[PDB]
Amino acid sequence: ECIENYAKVNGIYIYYKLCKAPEEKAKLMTMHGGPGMSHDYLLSLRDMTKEGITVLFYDQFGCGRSEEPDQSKFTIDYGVEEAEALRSKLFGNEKVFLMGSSYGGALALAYAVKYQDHLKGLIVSGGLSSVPLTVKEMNRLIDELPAKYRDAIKKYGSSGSYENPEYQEAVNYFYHQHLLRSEDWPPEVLKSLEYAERRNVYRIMNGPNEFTITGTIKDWDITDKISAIKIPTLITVGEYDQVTPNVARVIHEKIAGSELHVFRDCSHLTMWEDREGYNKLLSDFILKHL
Ligand SMILES: CC(C)C[C@H](N)C(=O)O
Repeated sequence: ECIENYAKVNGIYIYYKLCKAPEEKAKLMTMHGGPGMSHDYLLSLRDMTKEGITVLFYDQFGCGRSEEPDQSKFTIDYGVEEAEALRSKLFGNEKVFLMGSSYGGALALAYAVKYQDHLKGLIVSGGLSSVPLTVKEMNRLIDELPAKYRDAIKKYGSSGSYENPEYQEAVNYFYHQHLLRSEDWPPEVLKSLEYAERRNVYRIMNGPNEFTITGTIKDWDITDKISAIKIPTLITVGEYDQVTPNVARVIHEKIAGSELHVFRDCSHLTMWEDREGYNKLLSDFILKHL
């Protein structure tokens, strides 16, 4: 099994799960989304240990099983420092592959922009370089849904009545559409969601729900800086991904030599909707830029 621990990283205590690969060829670091969820929903990537890839899972500040820092430190730049701190604390000065999902992806970019040196490669899945953009794209998605749910979002959403069932209905509908297509959601995913709704990070940084991004990161945007990234980068996104491929395009268009894979019939959590296919792509990429 994977080695688990609750160690002090850059100040607060962070939990991490390091699944060493039998005959590892490379070490992959992962960043869950949210912000304010957990590594739990990224456990499908563990399969990559069968391809000689060690996967480092970990709950970011104030997430999952990790300690919560001063609310002033609830910033992306802080996550970056935490990430680097952890990387060094565990691998000292070894260059590794960094994979982020959704917010995690955006967080990864921010990291790369500053510490791309410690990176042999970068992977952004359902990631984003601008929240405003992603939000703009999410609205389009909302309006594209059937009137029934669409208007429901617009009504209770403005009344700040997210508890309402007619609203919850739309939300969940959207989820089973752009978050995790026609699936029977695995525990791990329902584990990360349970965490976000339990901790404060999501509430503060993100806001109410997915398409309702009013948190502190509402206006974050580093598109005009991601170009500085030169290491191998694999940008993935699902056909029906909530963080539309259009968003992923903005990243691909800025990072030269980057690849862009759209997972047909898949939404946001492609790592589950196509576990084997998803895992294979990343492992191929990783070993390809070994
Ligand atoms: C910024 C949000 C769209 C990120 C989302 N909470 C996720 O991790 O999938």
